[PDB]
Amino acid sequence: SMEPEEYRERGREMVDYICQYLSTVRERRVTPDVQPGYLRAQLPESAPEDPDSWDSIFGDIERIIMPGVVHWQSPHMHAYYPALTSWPSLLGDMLADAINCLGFTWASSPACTELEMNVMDWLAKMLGLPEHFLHHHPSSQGGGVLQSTVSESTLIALLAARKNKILEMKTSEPDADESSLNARLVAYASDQAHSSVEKAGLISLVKMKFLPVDDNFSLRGEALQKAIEEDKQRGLVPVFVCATLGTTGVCAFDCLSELGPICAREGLWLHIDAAYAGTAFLCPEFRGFLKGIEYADSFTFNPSKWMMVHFDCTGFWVKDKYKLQQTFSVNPIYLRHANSGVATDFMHWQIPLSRRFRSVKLWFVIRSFGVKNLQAHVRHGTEMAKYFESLVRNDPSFEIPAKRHLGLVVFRLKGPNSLTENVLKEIAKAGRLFLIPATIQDKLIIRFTVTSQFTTRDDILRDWNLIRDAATLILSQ
Amino acid sequence: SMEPEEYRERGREMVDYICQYLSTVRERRVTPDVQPGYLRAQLPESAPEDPDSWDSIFGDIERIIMPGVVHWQSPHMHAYYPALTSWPSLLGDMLADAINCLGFTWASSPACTELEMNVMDWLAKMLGLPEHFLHHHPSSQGGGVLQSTVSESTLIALLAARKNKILEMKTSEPDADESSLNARLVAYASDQAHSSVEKAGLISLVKMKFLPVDDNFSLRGEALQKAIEEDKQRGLVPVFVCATLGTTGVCAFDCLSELGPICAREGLWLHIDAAYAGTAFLCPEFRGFLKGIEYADSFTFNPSKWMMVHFDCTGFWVKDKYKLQQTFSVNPIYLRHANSGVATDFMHWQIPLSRRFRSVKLWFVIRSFGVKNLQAHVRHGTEMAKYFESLVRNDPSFEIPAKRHLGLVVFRLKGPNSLTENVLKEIAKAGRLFLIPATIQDKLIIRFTVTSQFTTRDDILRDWNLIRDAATLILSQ
Ligand SMILES: COC(=O)[C@H](Cc1c[nH]c[nH+]1)NCc1c(COP(=O)(O)O)cnc(C)c1O
Ligand SMILES: COC(=O)[C@H](Cc1c[nH]c[nH+]1)NCc1c(COP(=O)(O)O)cnc(C)c1O
Repeated sequence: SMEPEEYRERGREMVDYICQYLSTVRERRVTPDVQPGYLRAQLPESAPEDPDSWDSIFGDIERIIMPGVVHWQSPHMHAYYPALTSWPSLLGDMLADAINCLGFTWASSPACTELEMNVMDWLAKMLGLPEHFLHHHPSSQGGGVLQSTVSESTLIALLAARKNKILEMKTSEPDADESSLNARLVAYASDQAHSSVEKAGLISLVKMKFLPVDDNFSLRGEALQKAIEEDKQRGLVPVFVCATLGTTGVCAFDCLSELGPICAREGLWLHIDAAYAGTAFLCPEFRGFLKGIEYADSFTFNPSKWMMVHFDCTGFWVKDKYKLQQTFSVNPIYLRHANSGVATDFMHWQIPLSRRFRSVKLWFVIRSFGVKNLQAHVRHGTEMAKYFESLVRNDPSFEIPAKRHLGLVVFRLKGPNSLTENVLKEIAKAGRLFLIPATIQDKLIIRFTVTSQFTTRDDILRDWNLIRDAATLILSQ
Repeated sequence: SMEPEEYRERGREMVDYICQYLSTVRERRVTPDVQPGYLRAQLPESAPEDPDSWDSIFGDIERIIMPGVVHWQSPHMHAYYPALTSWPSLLGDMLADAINCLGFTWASSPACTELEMNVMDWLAKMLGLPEHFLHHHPSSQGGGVLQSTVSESTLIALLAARKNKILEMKTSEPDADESSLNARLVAYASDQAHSSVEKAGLISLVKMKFLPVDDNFSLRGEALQKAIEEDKQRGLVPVFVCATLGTTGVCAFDCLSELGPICAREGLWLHIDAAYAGTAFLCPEFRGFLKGIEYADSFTFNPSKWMMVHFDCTGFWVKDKYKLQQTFSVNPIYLRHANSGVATDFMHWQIPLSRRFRSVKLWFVIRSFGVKNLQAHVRHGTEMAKYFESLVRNDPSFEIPAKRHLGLVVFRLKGPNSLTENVLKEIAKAGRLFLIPATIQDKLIIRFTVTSQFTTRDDILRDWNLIRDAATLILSQ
C-alpha cells in the first residue's frame, strides 16, 4: 500500500492541504449545488483490485469529495449548532488514531481510562459542576465519561432511570416482568426539548410527555407538578425529567431551580441536556442558567459543538455511577481482569463494548488554548451574535421573537410565514451562507448561529447583507 | 493560541512521531506495569488558565501517556481480536477531522452520506453479500450504513425486530401497551455469542435465551427448533436470532444454512454477527461459512478489527431499510430539508442524531491497498496463525481444544486449569506479549490472536518461545 517514508511525505501533504483548507474556507460555497444521487456516476461501481495511486486518491479530494461537502468550519455556516474543529484537536486525534487502542476495560488500555477520568474532572470544574460529579472527590460516587453524542447520553440516562425504578418496583413485585413494569412509567421534557428526547422514548418504549413552556419558552415547576399529579391520577409512574439548558429552536433555558426540588421530592431522575450552551458555563457570568444544578442526577454537553473539539466528543456526568453500571453490566470471562473491583471499566457506563481514546484530543484542546482563551472564544462568539441581533433589531421589516442569551439569534420577516420561507429559499440558491428554520408557536423563524471561532464583524455584516438582499427581493414579489 | 504556521510545524512533528512509533512498536512492552490510579498524581488537578507549551504537550506523549498504553498495534499483541490501524486510514481521518461535517441528514453534508452509500455497496460486493443489501440495486429495499461498534449494530437489529413484531401484535391487540407486548418476546443466540448480545437484551428488556452448541461449538438448527417449540408452548413469542460467524472464544461459526430456513419459516429476524471473521469473506475460499447468508435480515462486521481501518468503523447492512426507520423516526422541522423523503437520511438508521464522515478512511484504505492486497493480508495473518498452531501441536504438553479457521488459535496445558492459569500469570509479569483466556465446557483456554499486518514468522516464534518458557517453569512447580 504505502511505505513509512511515503506516509511521512503524504502526511505532510495532508497537513498542508488542511492548513490551506481551513484558512481559506470563506471562499467556498457553504452548501453544495448538488442533487441526491450525484456521486454514484462519478465513482467506479466496484473497489479497485490493485492499489490506486496516492496522486489519484489525493486528487479526488477536490475533484469529487469537496463538491458535495457542507463546509461546517465556514464562518458563513449558521445552521444547526456549531460543530467546531481546531488545530490542537486534529493533532490529538492523529496520535489516538495511530495508537488505536480500545478502552472497554481499564486493563485493555489503562491510559485510555485514566486520562479520560482526569480530564473529565478538569472539565467538570471548568463548567462549575457540582463536586459530586467528580471521579476523585471524597464525597463523590459519580463521575464523567465521554460519549459520542448527547442523543446517546440522554438515552443512557433514561435507560438508567427506568432500570433503577424497575428494580425498586421488582423488590415489591418479584413476579412482575421488567418490561411489564416499564409499561407503567412516564418521562417528561419541555415541548422545546430536542428530538433526541422523543427518540430515546421510542427506543426504550418509555412513554414520554412534552410539557408546555412559559413566555420565555422555559419549562417551569408548575407545569411539571401539574403533569406529575395528572399522570399519577391515571396510574402512571413518573420516572425521569430532561431539563434543557440551551434549547435547539431558540436557545431557551428550563428553570432548574424550580424543577430540581420537584424531581428530588418525587424521586425522578433529573437529566440535564446542555448540548450547546454547556460550553458557555466555562464563563462564570453565564452560570445563572445552571442554578439548581445540585439537583441533577446527570448532565451532558457537547465540546463537539462550541468548544473546538472535533466530533465525536460528548461529556456525560452521573451522580451515582453504580446506578449507571447496574443498567449495562455483563461479566464474560474473556473481559475479566485482576483489577475489576478497584479500576474503572467504562464499558459499564455506555451502550457498546469498544470505545476509543477520545480524551487525547480533549486534553490537547484544553491545554493548547487554556481556560482563558476558551472563555474568550465563548465571549467573542456571543458578541458577534449580539452584533447580528442589533442589525436585525434596527430593521423594521424584521422581528426577533425570542431572547438571545448566547450565540443563536432567531428572527423572521414581519408578516406571514411564507415570506420567511421564501427568504430561506432565495438564500439557498447561491448557498453563500447556510441557515435553517424552526417554529415557535405558529411562527416560522430563521435561526442564525454564530459558529467559527474565526468569525469577525465583517463576516456577520456580510451575511446580514445577504439576508437583507433576499428579504428585499421577497418583499418586492 | 496555536497559529496556522505552528500547526504546520507540529503536524509535521506528529507525523514523524507516528511514523517512528508504529515502526518501532515491537520494542515496547505490550502491557504496561502500572496500577489503577497511577495517572492522577502526575497531572495538575486543574486545567491550565494560560496555554501550555506545545513542547510540553509533545513531551508528555512519552512522559505521561505512553507509560499507561496497551500497544494494540504491536505484533506481540494477541489479546481480544485485532484492532488494526494503517497509514491510509490515518490520512483519511485527518481530512475528515478537518472538514468536521456532520451527516445526520443528506442535506447536512451530502458527501458524507453519498460516499458512505457507495463505499458500503463496494464493501458488500467485496464480502460476497447478497445484492439485496445494496443501496443501488434496482429491486433492493436495503443498504449498508456505518456504525461505531458491532454491539450497537446488534442492538439496532434487535430494536428493529422487536418493533416490527410488536406492531404485528398490535393488529390483534390494538389497546395493549408496546412495553407489555415486548414482555412476551424471546430472542436467541449461541451460548458462544458475544456478551453484546446479552447486553442488547438487558438494554431493551427483551428476554434472551442462549442455546447449546455442537462439538464444533456451532449453533445448529435442531437446537433453535427445539427452543422455538418449547417457548411457544410457554406462551412466549420468538422474535430474533443472532447467528455468530467467528465467535469470540474459539472463532467457531454457527450453521447459517440450517438456521436461515427456520428463521424465514418462523418469521424471526436473523442477524449475523461477523465482527472479526467478516474481513475473511474478502477471500472467496473462506465464504463457505457464509452459506445461508440469503436468509439474513441483517449483517455486521468490523473493518475496525482485521481490515486495517482504525476504530471506529463497523459495517451494518439491512434487507429492509424501512423497518429500521420505523424503529427510530422523528420529524422536527429543524431537520427537514428540500430533499426529505427522496434522499437518504442516515439518522433514521441509527440511535443518535449526529454522525461523522467515517467513510473517508474506509475509502482510503480500500483504495490504497486494493482488494488483492487486503486479501493477501487476511491470508498472511491466517498463515501466521497456522504456523503458531503447528508450534503448539508439535508440543505434547499442550492441547488445542477447538479448530483454527482463521487467525485465532486456542490452546492449554494438558491437566488441571491451574497450570494454564499460572502460565498466563507468569507471562503477565514481563508483559512482552498480551494474551487473554476464555472457557470452553469446563476447560480454561489461552487465546492467541494474530494481529499486526506486519507480523512475521520471527514474531510468532518469539512469542511461542516465551509461552514455552512459561510452561517449562510452571510444569516443574
Ligand atoms: C437543528 O439543529 C440540531 O438538531 C443540532 C445538530 C447539531 C449537532 N452538532 C451541531 N449541530 N442538534 C442539537 C442538539 C442535540 C443533538 O446533539 P447530538 O445528539 O447529535 O450530539 C441535543 N440536544 C440539544 C439541546 C441540541 O440542540
Ligand atoms: C475478548 O475479546 C472481545 O470481547 C473483543 C474485543 C475487541 C474489540 N476489537 C478487537 N477486539 N470483542 C469482539 C466481538 C464483539 C464486540 O465488538 P464491538 O461491539 O466492540 O465493536 C462483537 N461480536 C464478536 C463476535 C466479537 O468477537
